[PDB]
Amino acid sequence: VDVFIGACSEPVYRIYNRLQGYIEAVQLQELRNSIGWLERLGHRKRITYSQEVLTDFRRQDTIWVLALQLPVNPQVVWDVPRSSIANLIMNIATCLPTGE
Amino acid sequence: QRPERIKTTPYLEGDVLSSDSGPLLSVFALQEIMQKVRQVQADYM
Amino acid sequence: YIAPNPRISSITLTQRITTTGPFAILTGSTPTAQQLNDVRKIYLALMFPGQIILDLKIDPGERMDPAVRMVAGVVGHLLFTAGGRFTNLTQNMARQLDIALNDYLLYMYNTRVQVNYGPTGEPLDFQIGRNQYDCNVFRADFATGTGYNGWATIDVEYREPAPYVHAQRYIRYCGIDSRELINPTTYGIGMTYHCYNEMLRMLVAAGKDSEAAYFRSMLPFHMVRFARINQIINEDLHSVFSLPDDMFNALLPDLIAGAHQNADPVVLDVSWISLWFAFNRSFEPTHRNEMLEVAPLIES
Amino acid sequence: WATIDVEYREPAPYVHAQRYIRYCGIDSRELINPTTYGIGMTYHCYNEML
Amino acid sequence: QIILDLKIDPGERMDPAVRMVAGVVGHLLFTAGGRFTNLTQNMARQLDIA
Amino acid sequence: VYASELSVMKVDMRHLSLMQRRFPDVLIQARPSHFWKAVLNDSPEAVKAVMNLSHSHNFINIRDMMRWVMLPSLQPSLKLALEEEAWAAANDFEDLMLTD
Amino acid sequence: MNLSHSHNFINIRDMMRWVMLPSLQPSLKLALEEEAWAAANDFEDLMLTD
Repeated sequence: VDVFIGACSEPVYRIYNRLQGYIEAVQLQELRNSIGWLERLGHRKRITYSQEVLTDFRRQDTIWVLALQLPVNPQVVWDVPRSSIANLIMNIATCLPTGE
Repeated sequence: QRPERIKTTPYLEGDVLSSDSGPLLSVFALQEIMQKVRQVQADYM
Repeated sequence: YIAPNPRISSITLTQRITTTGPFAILTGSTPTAQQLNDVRKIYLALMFPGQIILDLKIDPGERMDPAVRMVAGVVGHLLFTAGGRFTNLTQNMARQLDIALNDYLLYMYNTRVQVNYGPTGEPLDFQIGRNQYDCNVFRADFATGTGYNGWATIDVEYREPAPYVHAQRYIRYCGIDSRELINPTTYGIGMTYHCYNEMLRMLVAAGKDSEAAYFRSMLPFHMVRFARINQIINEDLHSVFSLPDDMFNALLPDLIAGAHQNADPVVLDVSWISLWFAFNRSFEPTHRNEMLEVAPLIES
Repeated sequence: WATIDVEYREPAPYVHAQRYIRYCGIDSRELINPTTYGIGMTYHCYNEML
Repeated sequence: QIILDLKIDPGERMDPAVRMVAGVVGHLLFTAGGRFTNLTQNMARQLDIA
Repeated sequence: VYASELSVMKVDMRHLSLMQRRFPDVLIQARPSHFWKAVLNDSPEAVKAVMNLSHSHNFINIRDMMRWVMLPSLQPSLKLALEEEAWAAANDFEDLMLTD
Repeated sequence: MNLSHSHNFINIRDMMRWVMLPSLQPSLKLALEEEAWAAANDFEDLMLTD
């Protein structure tokens, strides 16, 4: 990277110094966790996931950006008050098979 | 003209399926590296 | 490329009573114009050990038989190499063949032989069979190459000094010298290496007494092919443009650590059925290159 | 009846529901071939009905 | 020198009327044990569940 | 996506429930059900529509969302780690250019 | 012979074992072939010399 010294307002730089703090955390221990969790998931649900995007010939100089993280803390879905029916209907519509 | 290529048994004598030469795989290996980097640069920002 | 002899999987006895091969559907099949280019991506990776490695190429636009994947996990564990010196496949495809092998050894269409699972949830963590073969050894461990070729096989050895001083190693795929085709060591029966010999006596123990009886007959066609690849690598593919030894020996322990390297392995990717079509070809050479004589003038 | 129904295993992908339901004692980790599965299997409620 | 083994055709293996007939018949016709054999190790297991 | 949009809905309702105590002269007649309407009018429609499968035939009131909001369970993504930082930069209302 | 090793493998180490095994079957052709070689021992009898 090329660091330098410039000028910015006070509550605008507070967001920029937090955004780049998140891209630094994608490189070290969050791209290796979201990929490393899907492999533990498709081993169970029999869904072969592809890692085709991490493996071209320009993979050395490439900054990855991941706006989402995969190991979902499942308590935040079950903290919605009296949400035991929408978690049954959304489980049926997403994952139920279909057969004769 | 080599003593290895002598076949004395009908076991290493099958069909001929396809052929591959020297300068065919060299253009093919370059055409499959750039195609793999032109694909994933057109699917993501 | 040379398909094997068609009498290997079928013997005719009296008039038309024939012995049927187990993979009679996969043998009688034609490669399309796309799955034939992936076969040329496998043989490109075998003739160049550490510099080209493979992956899986998952696409939803096609669909095959579910049995094509499971046989592609048996062929894959005795065709590539993930031993302690180099690799022919990435650290992801080494995992994906293991679940392909685990699905093949549990899908039992005959009577279910017993099985004892282990404590963990990794693939191939059981003990199949009446004699209880431990199938933990077929998990890919890249520090010693426990599953693939180069299990108990020295595969890179050194000999009298080469004309090019930077590349002095000799590749021995599965421990077969090129002189074994001319001046053989064993009889016709006892041709083996350690990784193939454990894929027989486990697959016998898993109740597939007819599948491992097919891989036994295809064993000398197998070992002759790697004896041909061990005569292109160290006898025709010997140039300045090959990888020197201090870079070649540092390709596997850098792939595990993930450090920065200026000799990055080019990753290609093959399909599931291209594993089977690579098993039934041989690639004997016909003529040498048209510019192998004027090659050192170009390099100078 | 006299059969374990829920079993607990290694950590699941989702950490909240790691139970492993096995109806009538069928440890289903294998790929079921429909002609040669359960050819010599039974459980306690079915044996005491026959 | 020539032993024989059963097919893997579904439906017929699931057919119960032909399955029990070809279990009683096979015990009076073949020979497996003693000095030689006419069945494979797998076939004689399926002629006892039958 | 669903677990990262309930998190931005909770952080928006955490820092908003202090506005009555800090400015009593403006919110003389602002019941706690007033800012519940003002966060649902900026959250995505689909995420509200998932919640409306449970409490379409279940009753929750303003005392039943403060139990949901005060519960510590979050799912960090790029939009949560920047929304939580944006509220901390807009702490002094001198920085939002309004003063009495 | 090509009925058997059309799908079995025999290399040079298998033919030297089969050749050196002591077992013959005498006829009029072999009893003269063994004597044809014993006459062509000294290579001046074949009219070629260095």
